[PDB]
Amino acid sequence: NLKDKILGVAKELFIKNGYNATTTGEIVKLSESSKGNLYYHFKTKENLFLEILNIEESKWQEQWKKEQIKAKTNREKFYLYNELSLTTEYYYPLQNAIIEFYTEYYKTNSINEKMNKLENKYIDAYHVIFKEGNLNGEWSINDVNAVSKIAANAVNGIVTFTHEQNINERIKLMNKFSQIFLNGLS
Amino acid sequence: NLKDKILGVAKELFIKNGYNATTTGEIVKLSESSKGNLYYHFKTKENLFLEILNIEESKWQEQWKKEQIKAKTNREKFYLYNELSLTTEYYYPLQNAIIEFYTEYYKTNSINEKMNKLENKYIDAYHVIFKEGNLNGEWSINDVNAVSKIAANAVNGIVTFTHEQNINERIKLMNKFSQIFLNGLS
Ligand SMILES: N=C(N)c1ccc(OCCCCCOc2ccc(C(=N)N)cc2)cc1
Repeated sequence: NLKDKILGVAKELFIKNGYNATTTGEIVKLSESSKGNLYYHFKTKENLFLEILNIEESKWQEQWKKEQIKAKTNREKFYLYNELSLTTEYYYPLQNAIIEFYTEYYKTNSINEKMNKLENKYIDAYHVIFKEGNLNGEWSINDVNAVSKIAANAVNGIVTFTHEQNINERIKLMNKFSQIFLNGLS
Repeated sequence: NLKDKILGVAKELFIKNGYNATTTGEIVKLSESSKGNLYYHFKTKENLFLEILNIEESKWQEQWKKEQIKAKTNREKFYLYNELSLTTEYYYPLQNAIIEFYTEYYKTNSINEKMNKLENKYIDAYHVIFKEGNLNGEWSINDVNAVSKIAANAVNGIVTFTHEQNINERIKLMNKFSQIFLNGLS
Protein backbone atom coordinates (compact mmCIF):
# COMPACT_ATOMS: atom_id res chain seq x y z
CA ASN A 1 0.00 0.00 0.00
CA LEU A 2 1.08 3.69 0.04
CA LYS A 3 -1.07 5.74 2.44
CA ASP A 4 -0.52 2.80 4.78
CA LYS A 5 3.16 2.39 3.85
CA ILE A 6 4.10 5.94 4.83
CA LEU A 7 2.48 5.44 8.21
CA GLY A 8 4.63 2.38 8.63
CA VAL A 9 7.87 4.19 7.78
CA ALA A 10 7.18 7.24 9.91
CA LYS A 11 6.23 5.05 12.88
CA GLU A 12 9.67 3.48 12.59
CA LEU A 13 11.54 6.77 12.51
CA PHE A 14 9.43 8.45 15.21
CA ILE A 15 10.44 5.53 17.46
CA LYS A 16 13.92 4.82 16.13
CA ASN A 17 14.48 8.57 16.58
CA GLY A 18 11.97 11.08 17.92
CA TYR A 19 9.35 13.65 16.99
CA ASN A 20 11.72 16.56 16.39
CA ALA A 21 14.29 14.12 15.04
CA THR A 22 12.80 12.23 12.03
CA THR A 23 11.68 14.57 9.26
CA THR A 24 9.15 14.72 6.42
CA GLY A 25 12.22 14.83 4.22
CA GLU A 26 13.46 11.52 5.55
CA ILE A 27 9.95 10.02 5.66
CA VAL A 28 9.74 10.58 1.93
CA LYS A 29 13.29 9.59 0.99
CA LEU A 30 13.06 6.23 2.78
CA SER A 31 9.49 5.62 1.67
CA GLU A 32 9.29 7.18 -1.85
CA SER A 33 6.40 9.65 -2.44
CA SER A 34 5.89 13.32 -3.38
CA LYS A 35 5.37 15.95 -0.70
CA GLY A 36 1.68 16.66 -1.34
CA ASN A 37 0.89 13.02 -0.58
CA LEU A 38 1.22 13.97 3.06
CA TYR A 39 -1.43 16.70 2.68
CA TYR A 40 -4.97 15.28 2.07
CA HIS A 41 -5.53 12.97 5.03
CA PHE A 42 -2.10 14.08 6.36
CA LYS A 43 -2.72 17.82 6.87
CA THR A 44 0.55 18.61 8.70
CA LYS A 45 3.43 16.39 9.91
CA GLU A 46 1.88 16.52 13.36
CA ASN A 47 -1.20 15.20 11.61
CA LEU A 48 0.74 12.18 10.30
CA PHE A 49 1.98 11.77 13.85
CA LEU A 50 -1.40 12.02 15.56
CA GLU A 51 -2.48 9.49 12.93
CA ILE A 52 0.15 6.97 13.90
CA LEU A 53 -0.85 7.60 17.50
CA ASN A 54 -4.42 6.78 16.60
CA ILE A 55 -3.64 3.45 14.86
CA GLU A 56 -1.31 2.24 17.65
CA GLU A 57 -3.71 3.09 20.43
CA SER A 58 -6.42 1.27 18.47
CA LYS A 59 -4.22 -1.75 17.86
CA TRP A 60 -3.02 -2.03 21.47
CA GLN A 61 -6.57 -1.72 22.78
CA GLU A 62 -7.74 -4.32 20.32
CA GLN A 63 -5.03 -6.79 21.34
CA TRP A 64 -5.79 -6.21 24.99
CA LYS A 65 -9.43 -7.10 24.48
CA LYS A 66 -8.34 -10.20 22.60
CA GLU A 67 -6.20 -11.01 25.69
CA GLN A 68 -8.02 -9.92 28.83
CA ILE A 69 -10.07 -13.13 28.48
CA LYS A 70 -7.26 -14.98 30.23
CA ALA A 71 -8.10 -12.97 33.37
CA LYS A 72 -11.27 -13.78 35.36
CA THR A 73 -11.39 -11.15 38.10
CA ASN A 74 -10.85 -7.45 37.30
CA ARG A 75 -8.18 -7.55 39.98
CA GLU A 76 -6.39 -9.94 37.60
CA LYS A 77 -7.22 -7.75 34.61
CA PHE A 78 -5.39 -4.91 36.34
CA TYR A 79 -2.22 -7.03 36.79
CA LEU A 80 -2.41 -8.40 33.30
CA TYR A 81 -2.86 -5.09 31.49
CA ASN A 82 0.12 -3.58 33.34
CA GLU A 83 2.45 -6.50 32.45
CA LEU A 84 1.30 -6.66 28.79
CA SER A 85 2.07 -2.92 28.61
CA LEU A 86 5.71 -3.91 29.02
CA THR A 87 5.63 -6.24 26.02
CA THR A 88 3.26 -5.08 23.30
CA GLU A 89 4.78 -3.63 20.15
CA TYR A 90 1.93 -1.16 20.24
CA TYR A 91 1.66 2.46 21.36
CA TYR A 92 4.04 2.39 24.33
CA PRO A 93 7.10 2.31 22.14
CA LEU A 94 6.13 5.81 21.06
CA GLN A 95 6.05 7.43 24.48
CA ASN A 96 9.36 9.32 24.12
CA ALA A 97 8.38 10.84 20.82
CA ILE A 98 5.05 11.70 22.33
CA ILE A 99 6.68 13.39 25.38
CA GLU A 100 8.84 15.38 22.99
CA PHE A 101 5.91 16.11 20.70
CA TYR A 102 3.98 17.54 23.60
CA THR A 103 6.85 19.74 24.85
CA GLU A 104 6.65 21.53 21.49
CA TYR A 105 2.98 21.85 20.62
CA TYR A 106 1.41 22.50 24.00
CA LYS A 107 1.88 26.08 22.77
CA THR A 108 -0.91 25.53 20.22
CA ASN A 109 -4.52 24.76 21.21
CA SER A 110 -5.21 22.17 18.52
CA ILE A 111 -2.61 20.07 20.40
CA ASN A 112 -3.84 20.26 24.00
CA GLU A 113 -6.91 18.78 22.25
CA LYS A 114 -6.06 15.66 20.20
CA MET A 115 -3.25 14.83 22.63
CA ASN A 116 -6.03 15.03 25.23
CA LYS A 117 -8.65 13.12 23.25
CA LEU A 118 -6.25 10.23 22.77
CA GLU A 119 -6.04 10.34 26.59
CA ASN A 120 -9.63 9.14 26.80
CA LYS A 121 -8.78 5.85 25.10
CA TYR A 122 -5.53 5.53 27.12
CA ILE A 123 -7.35 5.78 30.43
CA ASP A 124 -10.46 3.96 29.29
CA ALA A 125 -9.13 0.47 29.85
CA TYR A 126 -8.57 1.34 33.51
CA HIS A 127 -12.01 2.89 33.70
CA VAL A 128 -13.74 -0.27 32.53
CA ILE A 129 -11.50 -2.39 34.73
CA PHE A 130 -12.10 -0.18 37.71
CA LYS A 131 -15.81 0.47 37.33
CA GLU A 132 -16.44 -3.20 36.50
CA GLY A 133 -14.53 -4.13 39.64
CA ASN A 134 -16.92 -1.95 41.60
CA LEU A 135 -19.95 -3.69 40.03
CA ASN A 136 -18.22 -7.00 40.70
CA GLY A 137 -17.51 -5.88 44.25
CA GLU A 138 -13.73 -6.49 44.16
CA TRP A 139 -13.08 -3.08 45.70
CA SER A 140 -14.85 0.22 46.19
CA ILE A 141 -13.47 3.30 44.42
CA ASN A 142 -15.52 6.50 44.49
CA ASP A 143 -13.18 8.54 42.26
CA VAL A 144 -12.90 6.15 39.36
CA ASN A 145 -11.83 8.80 36.95
CA ALA A 146 -9.00 10.04 39.13
CA VAL A 147 -7.86 6.49 39.91
CA SER A 148 -7.87 5.54 36.26
CA LYS A 149 -5.79 8.60 35.32
CA ILE A 150 -3.39 7.89 38.13
CA ALA A 151 -2.92 4.15 37.19
CA ALA A 152 -2.41 4.88 33.52
CA ASN A 153 0.21 7.58 34.20
CA ALA A 154 1.96 5.66 36.91
CA VAL A 155 2.11 2.53 34.71
CA ASN A 156 3.23 4.43 31.59
CA GLY A 157 5.97 5.73 33.94
CA ILE A 158 7.20 2.32 34.96
CA VAL A 159 7.04 1.19 31.36
CA THR A 160 8.80 4.23 30.02
CA PHE A 161 11.50 5.09 32.60
CA THR A 162 12.81 1.56 33.23
CA HIS A 163 13.28 0.85 29.44
CA GLU A 164 16.91 -0.25 29.86
CA GLN A 165 17.19 -3.08 32.38
CA ASN A 166 16.19 -6.71 31.92
CA ILE A 167 12.55 -7.36 30.91
CA ASN A 168 11.91 -9.90 33.67
CA GLU A 169 13.11 -7.47 36.28
CA ARG A 170 10.64 -4.95 34.81
CA ILE A 171 7.78 -7.41 34.81
CA LYS A 172 8.67 -8.12 38.38
CA LEU A 173 8.53 -4.45 39.44
CA MET A 174 5.30 -3.95 37.46
CA ASN A 175 3.69 -6.83 39.40
CA LYS A 176 4.87 -5.43 42.68
CA PHE A 177 3.39 -2.12 41.52
CA SER A 178 -0.04 -3.63 40.69
CA GLN A 179 0.11 -5.39 44.00
CA ILE A 180 0.69 -2.19 46.05
CA PHE A 181 -1.69 -0.05 44.00
CA LEU A 182 -4.69 -2.39 44.29
CA ASN A 183 -3.90 -3.04 47.95
CA GLY A 184 -4.23 0.67 48.56
CA LEU A 185 -7.62 0.94 46.93
CA SER A 186 -9.31 -0.75 49.88
CA ASN B 1 36.47 27.87 37.46
CA LEU B 2 37.09 28.03 33.71
CA LYS B 3 35.51 24.54 33.99
CA ASP B 4 32.60 25.95 36.06
CA LYS B 5 32.26 28.88 33.60
CA ILE B 6 31.92 26.32 30.77
CA LEU B 7 29.22 24.51 32.81
CA GLY B 8 27.31 27.70 33.53
CA VAL B 9 27.48 29.04 30.01
CA ALA B 10 26.51 25.70 28.49
CA LYS B 11 23.59 25.34 30.87
CA GLU B 12 22.24 28.74 29.70
CA LEU B 13 22.73 27.92 26.07
CA PHE B 14 21.01 24.57 26.44
CA ILE B 15 18.10 26.37 28.14
CA LYS B 16 17.83 29.11 25.49
CA ASN B 17 18.37 26.88 22.46
CA GLY B 18 18.14 23.32 23.59
CA TYR B 19 20.60 20.49 23.11
CA ASN B 20 20.77 19.86 19.36
CA ALA B 21 21.29 23.48 18.36
CA THR B 22 23.89 24.29 21.00
CA THR B 23 27.48 23.77 19.77
CA THR B 24 30.72 23.38 21.66
CA GLY B 25 32.04 26.28 19.60
CA GLU B 26 29.36 28.56 21.03
CA ILE B 27 30.30 27.22 24.45
CA VAL B 28 34.02 27.72 23.91
CA LYS B 29 33.85 31.36 22.90
CA LEU B 30 31.22 32.43 25.38
CA SER B 31 33.18 31.08 28.32
CA GLU B 32 36.47 32.28 26.91
CA SER B 33 37.93 28.82 26.92
CA SER B 34 39.17 26.53 24.07
CA LYS B 35 38.23 23.37 22.17
CA GLY B 36 41.20 21.84 23.99
CA ASN B 37 40.16 22.79 27.44
CA LEU B 38 36.63 21.68 26.79
CA TYR B 39 37.96 18.41 25.33
CA TYR B 40 40.10 17.88 28.45
CA HIS B 41 37.30 18.44 30.93
CA PHE B 42 34.48 16.68 29.18
CA LYS B 43 35.53 15.00 25.93
CA THR B 44 32.08 15.59 24.35
CA LYS B 45 28.92 17.67 24.34
CA GLU B 46 27.09 14.60 25.69
CA ASN B 47 29.49 14.27 28.50
CA LEU B 48 29.35 17.96 29.17
CA PHE B 49 25.57 17.75 29.34
CA LEU B 50 25.74 14.78 31.74
CA GLU B 51 28.07 16.70 33.98
CA ILE B 52 25.53 19.56 33.99
CA LEU B 53 22.84 17.04 34.92
CA ASN B 54 24.90 15.81 37.88
CA ILE B 55 25.31 19.36 39.17
CA GLU B 56 21.55 19.79 38.74
CA GLU B 57 20.87 16.64 40.68
CA SER B 58 23.06 17.90 43.55
CA LYS B 59 21.27 21.22 43.58
CA TRP B 60 18.02 19.24 43.70
CA GLN B 61 19.35 17.10 46.56
CA GLU B 62 20.41 20.13 48.62
CA GLN B 63 17.04 21.69 48.05
CA TRP B 64 15.27 18.46 49.26
CA LYS B 65 17.47 18.50 52.35
CA LYS B 66 16.11 21.91 53.38
CA GLU B 67 12.52 21.36 52.35
CA GLN B 68 12.13 17.97 54.08
CA ILE B 69 12.27 19.48 57.53
CA LYS B 70 8.69 20.64 56.80
CA ALA B 71 7.90 16.92 57.21
CA LYS B 72 8.31 15.24 60.59
CA THR B 73 7.37 11.72 59.43
CA ASN B 74 8.42 9.81 56.33
CA ARG B 75 4.77 9.32 55.39
CA GLU B 76 4.86 13.14 55.04
CA LYS B 77 8.22 13.27 53.30
CA PHE B 78 6.69 10.92 50.71
CA TYR B 79 3.70 13.19 50.00
CA LEU B 80 5.92 16.23 50.02
CA TYR B 81 8.61 14.85 47.73
CA ASN B 82 6.14 13.85 45.06
CA GLU B 83 4.30 17.13 45.17
CA LEU B 84 7.62 19.00 44.95
CA SER B 85 8.72 17.01 41.94
CA LEU B 86 5.60 17.79 40.09
CA THR B 87 5.64 21.46 40.89
CA THR B 88 9.27 22.16 40.38
CA GLU B 89 9.41 20.30 37.08
CA TYR B 90 6.48 22.31 35.76
CA TYR B 91 8.74 25.35 35.58
CA TYR B 92 12.21 23.86 35.21
CA PRO B 93 13.78 25.40 32.09
CA LEU B 94 16.20 22.60 31.42
CA GLN B 95 13.47 20.00 31.04
CA ASN B 96 13.25 20.45 27.28
CA ALA B 97 16.97 20.14 26.66
CA ILE B 98 16.82 17.10 28.92
CA ILE B 99 13.83 15.58 27.02
CA GLU B 100 15.64 16.28 23.76
CA PHE B 101 18.81 14.67 25.15
CA TYR B 102 17.29 11.45 26.59
CA THR B 103 15.02 10.59 23.70
CA GLU B 104 18.14 11.00 21.62
CA TYR B 105 20.64 8.90 23.53
CA TYR B 106 18.55 6.22 25.21
CA LYS B 107 19.86 4.15 22.27
CA THR B 108 23.61 4.46 22.91
CA ASN B 109 25.40 2.70 25.76
CA SER B 110 28.26 5.13 26.25
CA ILE B 111 25.67 7.61 27.45
CA ASN B 112 22.95 5.27 28.75
CA GLU B 113 25.39 3.87 31.35
CA LYS B 114 25.84 7.14 33.28
CA MET B 115 22.21 8.15 32.97
CA ASN B 116 21.50 5.30 35.35
CA LYS B 117 24.20 6.32 37.85
CA LEU B 118 22.26 9.59 37.71
CA GLU B 119 18.78 8.04 37.76
CA ASN B 120 19.93 5.96 40.74
CA LYS B 121 20.83 9.11 42.67
CA TYR B 122 17.24 10.27 42.17
CA ILE B 123 15.85 6.91 43.31
CA ASP B 124 17.91 7.20 46.51
CA ALA B 125 15.55 9.86 47.84
CA TYR B 126 12.88 7.19 47.99
CA HIS B 127 15.23 4.63 49.39
CA VAL B 128 16.10 6.94 52.31
CA ILE B 129 12.44 7.70 52.95
CA PHE B 130 11.36 4.05 52.89
CA LYS B 131 14.25 2.74 54.99
CA GLU B 132 13.68 5.48 57.56
CA GLY B 133 10.00 4.64 57.40
CA ASN B 134 10.70 1.03 58.43
CA LEU B 135 12.94 2.00 61.37
CA ASN B 136 10.04 4.07 62.77
CA GLY B 137 7.24 1.64 62.27
CA GLU B 138 5.54 3.85 59.72
CA TRP B 139 5.43 0.75 57.53
CA SER B 140 7.45 -2.40 56.99
CA ILE B 141 8.76 -2.99 53.52
CA ASN B 142 11.11 -5.85 52.83
CA ASP B 143 11.96 -4.88 49.25
CA VAL B 144 13.06 -1.30 49.76
CA ASN B 145 15.20 -1.03 46.68
CA ALA B 146 12.27 -2.31 44.75
CA VAL B 147 9.43 -0.25 46.11
CA SER B 148 11.81 2.70 45.63
CA LYS B 149 12.35 2.05 41.91
CA ILE B 150 8.62 1.70 41.57
CA ALA B 151 7.67 4.89 43.41
CA ALA B 152 10.27 6.84 41.43
CA ASN B 153 9.05 5.81 37.97
CA ALA B 154 5.36 5.78 38.87
CA VAL B 155 5.61 9.36 40.22
CA ASN B 156 7.65 10.19 37.17
CA GLY B 157 4.92 9.05 34.86
CA ILE B 158 2.38 11.08 36.74
CA VAL B 159 4.62 14.17 36.38
CA THR B 160 5.42 13.60 32.67
CA PHE B 161 2.16 12.34 31.16
CA THR B 162 -0.43 14.39 32.93
CA HIS B 163 0.96 17.60 31.28
CA GLU B 164 -2.47 18.47 29.75
CA GLN B 165 -4.47 19.38 32.89
CA ASN B 166 -4.66 22.51 35.14
CA ILE B 167 -2.03 22.45 37.93
CA ASN B 168 -4.30 21.97 40.95
CA GLU B 169 -5.88 18.95 39.31
CA ARG B 170 -2.40 17.41 38.80
CA ILE B 171 -1.45 18.14 42.42
CA LYS B 172 -4.77 16.64 43.48
CA LEU B 173 -4.01 13.50 41.45
CA MET B 174 -0.43 13.30 42.72
CA ASN B 175 -1.58 13.48 46.31
CA LYS B 176 -4.28 10.92 45.67
CA PHE B 177 -1.59 8.68 44.23
CA SER B 178 0.57 9.08 47.32
CA GLN B 179 -2.35 8.23 49.46
CA ILE B 180 -3.20 5.01 47.59
CA PHE B 181 0.42 3.94 47.26
CA LEU B 182 1.21 4.54 50.92
CA ASN B 183 -2.00 2.71 51.81
CA GLY B 184 -1.00 -0.39 49.86
CA LEU B 185 2.18 -0.74 51.95
CA SER B 186 0.51 -0.96 55.36
N1 LIG C 1 19.54 26.06 41.88
C1 LIG C 1 18.54 25.23 42.43
N2 LIG C 1 18.00 25.57 43.64
C2 LIG C 1 18.09 24.08 41.80
C3 LIG C 1 18.62 23.72 40.59
C4 LIG C 1 18.17 22.56 39.94
C5 LIG C 1 17.16 21.73 40.51
O1 LIG C 1 16.77 20.64 39.84
C6 LIG C 1 15.34 20.65 39.68
C7 LIG C 1 14.89 19.46 38.89
C8 LIG C 1 13.39 19.62 38.85
C9 LIG C 1 12.64 18.59 38.10
C10 LIG C 1 12.35 17.72 39.30
O2 LIG C 1 12.00 16.56 38.43
C11 LIG C 1 11.64 15.46 39.10
C12 LIG C 1 10.81 14.49 38.44
C13 LIG C 1 10.43 13.34 39.06
C14 LIG C 1 10.82 13.05 40.39
C15 LIG C 1 10.42 11.89 40.98
N3 LIG C 1 9.65 10.97 40.32
N4 LIG C 1 10.78 11.65 42.24
C16 LIG C 1 11.67 14.03 41.05
C17 LIG C 1 12.08 15.21 40.43
C18 LIG C 1 16.61 22.08 41.74
C19 LIG C 1 17.07 23.25 42.37
